[PDB]
Amino acid sequence: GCVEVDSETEAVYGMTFKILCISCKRRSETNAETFTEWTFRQKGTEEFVKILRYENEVLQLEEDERFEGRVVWNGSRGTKDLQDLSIFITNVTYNHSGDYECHVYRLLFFENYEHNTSVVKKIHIEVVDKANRDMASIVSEIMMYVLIVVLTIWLVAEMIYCYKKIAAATETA
Amino acid sequence: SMEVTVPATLNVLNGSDARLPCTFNSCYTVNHKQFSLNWTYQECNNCSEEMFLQFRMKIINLKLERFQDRVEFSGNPSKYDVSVMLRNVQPEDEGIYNCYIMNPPDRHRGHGKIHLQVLM
Amino acid sequence: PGPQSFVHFTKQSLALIEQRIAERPSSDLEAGKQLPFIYGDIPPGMVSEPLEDLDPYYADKKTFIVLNKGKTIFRFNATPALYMLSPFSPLRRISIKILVHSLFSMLIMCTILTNCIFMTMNNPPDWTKNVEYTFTGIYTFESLVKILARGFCVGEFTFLRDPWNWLDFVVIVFAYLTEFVNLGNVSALRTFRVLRALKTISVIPGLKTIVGALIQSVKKLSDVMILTVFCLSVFALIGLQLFMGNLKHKCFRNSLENNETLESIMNTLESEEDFRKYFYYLEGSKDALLCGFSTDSGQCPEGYTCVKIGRNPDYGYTSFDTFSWAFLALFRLMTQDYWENLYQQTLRAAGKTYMIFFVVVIFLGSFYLINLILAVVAMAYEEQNQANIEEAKCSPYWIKFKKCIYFIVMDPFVDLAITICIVLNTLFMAMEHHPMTEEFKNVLAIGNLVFTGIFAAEMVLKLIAMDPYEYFQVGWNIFDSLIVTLSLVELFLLSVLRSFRLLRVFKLAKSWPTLNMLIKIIGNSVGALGNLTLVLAIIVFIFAVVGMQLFGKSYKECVCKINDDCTLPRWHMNDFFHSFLIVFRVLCGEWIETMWDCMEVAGQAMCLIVYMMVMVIGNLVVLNLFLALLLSSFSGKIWWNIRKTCYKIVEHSWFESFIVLMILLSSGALAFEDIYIERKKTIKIILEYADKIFTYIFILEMLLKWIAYGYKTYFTNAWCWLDFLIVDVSLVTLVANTLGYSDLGPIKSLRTLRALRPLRALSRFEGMRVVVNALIGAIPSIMNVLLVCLIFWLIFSIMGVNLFAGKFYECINTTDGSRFPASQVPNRSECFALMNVSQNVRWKNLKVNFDNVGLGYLSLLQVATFKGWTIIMYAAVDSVNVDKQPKYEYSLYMYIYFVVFIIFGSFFTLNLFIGVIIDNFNQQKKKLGGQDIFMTEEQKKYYNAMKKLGSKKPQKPIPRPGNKIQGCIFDLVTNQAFDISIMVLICLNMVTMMVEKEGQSQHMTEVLYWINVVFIILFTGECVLKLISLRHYYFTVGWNIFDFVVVIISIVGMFLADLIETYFVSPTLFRVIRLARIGRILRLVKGAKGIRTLLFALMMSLPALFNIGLLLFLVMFIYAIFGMSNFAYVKKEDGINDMFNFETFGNSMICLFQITTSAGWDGLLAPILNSKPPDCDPKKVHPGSSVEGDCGNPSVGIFYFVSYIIISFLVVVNMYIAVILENFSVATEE
Ligand SMILES: CCCCCCCC/C=C/CCCCCCCC(=O)O[C@H](COC(=O)CCCCCCCCCCCCCCC)COP(=O)(O)OCCN
Ligand SMILES: *[C@@H]1O[C@H](CO)[C@@H](O[C@@H]2O[C@H](CO)[C@@H](O)[C@H](O)[C@H]2NC(C)=O)[C@H](O)[C@H]1NC(C)=O
Ligand SMILES: *[C@@H]1O[C@H](CO)[C@@H](O[C@@H]2O[C@H](CO)[C@@H](O)[C@H](O)[C@H]2NC(C)=O)[C@H](O)[C@H]1NC(C)=O
Ligand SMILES: CCCCCN1C(=O)[C@]2(COc3cc4c(cc32)OCO4)c2ccccc21
Ligand SMILES: *[C@@H]1O[C@H](CO)[C@@H](O)[C@H](O)[C@H]1NC(C)=O
Ligand SMILES: *[C@@H]1O[C@H](CO)[C@@H](O)[C@H](O)[C@H]1NC(C)=O
Ligand SMILES: *[C@@H]1O[C@H](CO)[C@@H](O)[C@H](O)[C@H]1NC(C)=O
Ligand SMILES: *[C@@H]1O[C@H](CO)[C@@H](O)[C@H](O)[C@H]1NC(C)=O
Ligand SMILES: *[C@@H]1O[C@H](CO)[C@@H](O)[C@H](O)[C@H]1NC(C)=O
Repeated sequence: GCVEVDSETEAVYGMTFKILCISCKRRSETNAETFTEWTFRQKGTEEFVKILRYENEVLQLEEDERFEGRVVWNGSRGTKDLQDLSIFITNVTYNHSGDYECHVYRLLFFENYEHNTSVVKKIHIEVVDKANRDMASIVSEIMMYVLIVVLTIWLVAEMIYCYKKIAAATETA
Repeated sequence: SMEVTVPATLNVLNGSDARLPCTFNSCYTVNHKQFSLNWTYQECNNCSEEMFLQFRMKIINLKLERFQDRVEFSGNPSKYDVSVMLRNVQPEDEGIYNCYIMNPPDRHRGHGKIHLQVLM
Repeated sequence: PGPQSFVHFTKQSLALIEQRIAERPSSDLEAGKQLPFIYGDIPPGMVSEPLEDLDPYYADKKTFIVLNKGKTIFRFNATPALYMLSPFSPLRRISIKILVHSLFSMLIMCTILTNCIFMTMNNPPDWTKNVEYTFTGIYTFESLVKILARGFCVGEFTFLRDPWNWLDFVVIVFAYLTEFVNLGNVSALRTFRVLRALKTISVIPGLKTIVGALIQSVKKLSDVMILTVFCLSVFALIGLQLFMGNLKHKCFRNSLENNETLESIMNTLESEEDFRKYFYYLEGSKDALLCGFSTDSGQCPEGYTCVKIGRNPDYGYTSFDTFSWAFLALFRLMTQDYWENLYQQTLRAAGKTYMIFFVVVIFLGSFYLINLILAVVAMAYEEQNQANIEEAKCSPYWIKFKKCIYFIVMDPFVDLAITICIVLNTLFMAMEHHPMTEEFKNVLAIGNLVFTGIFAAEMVLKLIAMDPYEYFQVGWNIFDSLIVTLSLVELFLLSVLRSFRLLRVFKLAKSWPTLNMLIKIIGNSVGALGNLTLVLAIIVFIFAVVGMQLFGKSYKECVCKINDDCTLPRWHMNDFFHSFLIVFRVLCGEWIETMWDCMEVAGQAMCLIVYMMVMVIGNLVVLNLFLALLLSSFSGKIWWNIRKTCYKIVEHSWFESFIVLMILLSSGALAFEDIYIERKKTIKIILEYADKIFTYIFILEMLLKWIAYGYKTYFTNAWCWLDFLIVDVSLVTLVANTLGYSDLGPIKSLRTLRALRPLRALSRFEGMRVVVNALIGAIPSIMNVLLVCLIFWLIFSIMGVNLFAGKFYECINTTDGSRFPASQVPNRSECFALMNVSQNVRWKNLKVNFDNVGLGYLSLLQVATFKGWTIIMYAAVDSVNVDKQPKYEYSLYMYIYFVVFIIFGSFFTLNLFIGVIIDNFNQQKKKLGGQDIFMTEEQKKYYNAMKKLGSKKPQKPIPRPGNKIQGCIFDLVTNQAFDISIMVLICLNMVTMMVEKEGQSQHMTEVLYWINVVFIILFTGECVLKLISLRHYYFTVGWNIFDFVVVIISIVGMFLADLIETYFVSPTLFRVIRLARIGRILRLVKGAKGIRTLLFALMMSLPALFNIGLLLFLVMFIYAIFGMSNFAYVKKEDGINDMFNFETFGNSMICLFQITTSAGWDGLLAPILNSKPPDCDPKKVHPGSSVEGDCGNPSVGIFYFVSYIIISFLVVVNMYIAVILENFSVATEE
């Protein structure tokens, strides 16, 4: 089923970037009618500006110059029960760096009931020039190499020790 | 026939209170919209029936002139009870009292008949 | 002993008899037994006459005996019949002469058989009054003649001294009460007329001994029933304290208008629609969705809060609210009937953490107690059978043609030719499916014709060679003639008849020894145990007609409580057929689903009485029959230095333990690879690199093992071969990953073989090595019996395909999923028009049916494991034709096909299974020096030192202290009256814990609190009293140590309740602490020796069960990883809900423990089978993942679930049973 996976927090200059905002229902069987809005502030600036509003089927974006001609939808297609509100930036600039907020306006449908939920997903991304490898990846790689080398040295140490012992046992025979 | 328990003959002293006790029993659980109870009086065996109390979503007391305001409901129908009370019974109250109970979903209609006799 | 020796009953002889009484048993001559051959034949002038008593032990008393033509003995008293008629009187003479007669016996038998035929009418016509009058008259007449022959209450051998006449008396008394002035309960009085069907138990020969043997077996089952009640009660108190009111959770609304409150609603709403308008009610269920406060149990949809309010699920009968309902739910878990629904409901209500409670309850209560009942019934029957056995012991042209026919009948080759023809005809009839082109149909038809012609020619040749007389003298030949007649009748002149040639395959029995064993079982069912199967049939009939008479009035009257269309449900008791089907379904373990409906319509008291009588009685007899059948069946050279060093390294215990730890780590690193692995990317990375570390370590271990053992010693070892295979697969995967250009097809499909990495633990853990050795030793008989079962179910599945091939299609309406009324849209042609007109209709199959023989095998697996059979039985009995809309119970008698299948396939073949498997385990136990085959060596040492505890030796009681008041205390403590007083106090604490319930008064809770306080006070007082008595030697008894422990735990439970009340707030942990007081109850097994023996048997079987549980846990782990790999992302259709799916390791191991008892495996498999839309979606999005499609592989799903069923059968139903049986024998013998 759905997985609420956090978005990547490191966009690279001049290339593409998909900002994940995944807000799936607490019960998958219910049928809702979801639309979303995205707000954004550049780094070093203190307000929030709506950039695009996705609706029943079409994506309407505000007339800010920062995101004109370089934003396309990436969430669920043709569902009308969106359950995944993921914006895709093409040709990221140095202005797509700051705090994004993914407002999810879900309207569930029940027997005699129409609930109006609103989960706010906040994504902070920073644009850079070169893809920086994760500290987790680099430290786990060097740790794997260290463990492999330590196991090799332990094995050869025990090997040469038992070899000297076997040679000493054979010398007496 | 529906299981309705009433005394076939009920003998009451003039001036006392007469509880007309009837037991209706059917499967299922009673429904307020669903459960309907009707009580009628007759002065004699062949005499026209006069409805004097009904249950239709609640008790309706028809306040027949012949009873003044002496009729009261005296039963909790959810208990299969639909008894009525006739306060301060008078000689003219002698006659036949009929309880009719129709209970959805039960198709069958219960009927209890009491012959009330007034002593002296 | 001489023919002249016996003398007719004369007054002169009786005059001597009375004198011997005035002066003051031979089993061979017992009444009813056959007269021994020693006395020879009876002269015709003395038969059916009173004779002098031949037994001198009885000859003193006033008795006499009358002989039947068949040499049976009948004993009567010589007194006048009710002080009226002496034996010399003429009336009593003719009365006895007609009493002792096979004509009269068979008259009564046929009369009560016709009465049993008439009892099943369920709405008899007007004229049955004179039939019942005739039956009552015949009964009164036979009772009258036996009264005239014996005497009512006067005498030693009077009519009443034997109990089987009490029933004949009661039945006529009740019949005449009914005819005369009768009470108001006409139906509950007509129910009492069923004892006419018990009359045959005494009329028919032998049934009177079979029932006596059953009553003897119950006398042994007594102690296991006591322990069953005690264990169900202890686990019911635990389940009560845990889930009191948890089943009452319901996800309630949030936005209430008109100031409407929870209570203001609950007091005013009662209809299910009004309920559904406020609570969740998940789209088609009768009860609201269970909710949860705890994080794991979950989850109610946005806009709904969790609150415990309303009625419990399943009309109110599925709950742990009161102790009675907790006991009923734990009996439901102990008989494992629909226990998967209770599993899922209480887990959703409380949390997925209580899988621990359900594992304990199943793996102790259900399995251990059922295997204890089996072991005790087995021991009882075996000892009874052993005791019985020991105490018992043209014409010339015609002759030329016949010679030539015998010469060409070629015995050494024609028998084999006909066997090959039989097998070919079977494999030719098994090549039939629903969608068949006309060429295929014609091929099948001409093949059937050719085969039936071959068999007819062979039969006529054999007849003319051996002829009509000596030929038909043989059973197989008369059987083949019957079959060839049944096949030739349809040459040019029904398919149930057509499916009868398959029985010819039993001609393999003369060559196939295990098929011969199956024939022997089926024949012992109607032979040596024919009387026992007749008792079973009579009991099933009695219970069926009793259920009918008691509940068929209400069912018809009050259908709406148990159904929404106000029509009869699928399983009712309004007809004799459906009543019998319900009794059969309760013989199988499926009692509760119908007990709920029958309770709803006809009262809990009556339905509980009837269903518990059915369950207990009918299961006991069935169990006895199963046991009887099964038992009866049994009886420079630097390279060499390098090799030595690396061999020492490999054999080093440090290296062995390190490799075991790395195996455990590499196995546990698979549990993290679920759908939530896109999150926790750091753990994802450390796993992606630990994978390479582990692959390298295992490659180095393999190279060390090579250089240390040599290719010979290495590849001559199955464990090393398994390790080599797993490491080679891992190396292929690593090389592909590191080289690239490999993310396609085979590589991605062998990456999931990483689920086999746990298999490296078998070679290391001795507790799994021993179990795997035992199973691998047993596997040849498994193969033989699986082959026999395959051929038998092939017969049944060819029949099933011929009957239900392509008739399961229906016009479901996809919104609610309800068959169209078949008045409109009667066939597929109109269904397609309705599909053009509307959107939500779909001509859909069942996905598990008899469309071909493979699907037939699957449907039969479901019908024979009883988990998923109702959905097939319904559509079968509704089937009409090949392309017609099914009508509601239009066939209604393929229920007979499924009953016959269950009885033969499931019962008999599973009996063959258990028998051959326990027999193979006994052969292995013999071959291995007689020591147990499920324990390692350290476990065997532990087991011997533990069996030492079974000593009956009385130890030195105590040295009494010299101090006077201390010795007074010592005596008052050592008093047996004091001991029994403590026992009764424990029983009073037990009922104090039982009286609790959900929704009790605050005053009641306070009184129970203070009663518990006084109980703990008394217990601690007697403990410190025994201490002041025996300061030094109190702790030298394990039972006294346990008493000290449990009183400490009780006082600290009170103190912890105090400390929580002060500083903490946690209902769950508070409850689990309060669970401590079950210790104060568990002190009852101290005096109950019959319980203390079976508990010692369990303590004996604990190590072997630990090894079997280790193997089962490793198999469950491998299958859980295979699940998380394949069956994640599948559609959530049924049984694969939000909870209990295959998404993560928790959910996968939960579903797998559910399936470990075979429960609900049909529901778990159903969403996987669907593919090829519109049954699924092959390109879904799954937000948060890159995998598309939400349907699983049908083939891999069938293989997964069927292989897990078979494996967890082998391991859990045939090794748990074997361990329990051997260890219980060990316990009870010494
Ligand atoms: C928290 C625990 C979770 C459960 C995990 C599953 C583990 C399975 C546990 C099974 C418990 C089985 C222990 C039974 C031990 C009782 C044996 C016993 O008392 O025998 C006696 C041995 O003496 C002792 O060892 C005393 C030691 C105290 C034992 C405490 C007994 C507690 C009973 C627990 C009940 C078990 C479950 C019952 C239903 C929940 C002597 O035998 P005998 O009376 O002379 O009879 C010989 C006949 N020829
Ligand atoms: C299949 O069943 C659904 C309901 O179970 C039917 O839907 C109903 O249709 C009628 C008239 O078409 C409406 O008045 C109801 O309001 C509908 N109910 C619901 C719950 O939607 C549907 O019509 C059925 N299919 C066909 C072909 O009749
Ligand atoms: C399948 O069912 C349909 C509808 O009942 C049958 O339709 C026939 O043709 C028209 C269509 O309604 C009717 O006027 C005829 O009376 C129907 N024939 C009969 C015998 O009822 C159709 O015959 C059925 N069988 C098929 C299509 O093989
Ligand atoms: C082809 C052989 C298929 C195996 C059939 N199979 C069962 O029938 C049960 C399901 O129903 C049971 C009821 C019991 C029992 C075992 C089972 O032992 C105690 O009572 C089971 C549990 C685990 C693996 C297999 C099975
Ligand atoms: C992004 O746009 C710039 C021009 O503004 C262009 O030079 C560059 O090639 C583009 N990059 C991609 C990946 O489209
Ligand atoms: C990004 O911001 C800078 C200064 O803040 C501005 O000069 C530039 O025009 C912005 N980008 C676009 C596409 O307008
Ligand atoms: C997101 O949009 C891009 C087009 O800019 C497309 O190539 C990509 O497939 C989309 N992603 C998803 C998941 O649909
Ligand atoms: C409530 O729903 C309306 C549309 O029905 C929407 O415009 C509004 O934003 C929603 N508000 C919240 C808090 O969800
Ligand atoms: C519906 O009927 C039309 C003819 O009117 C036919 O062309 C079409 O194939 C049909 N489709 C279905 C789905 O029945």
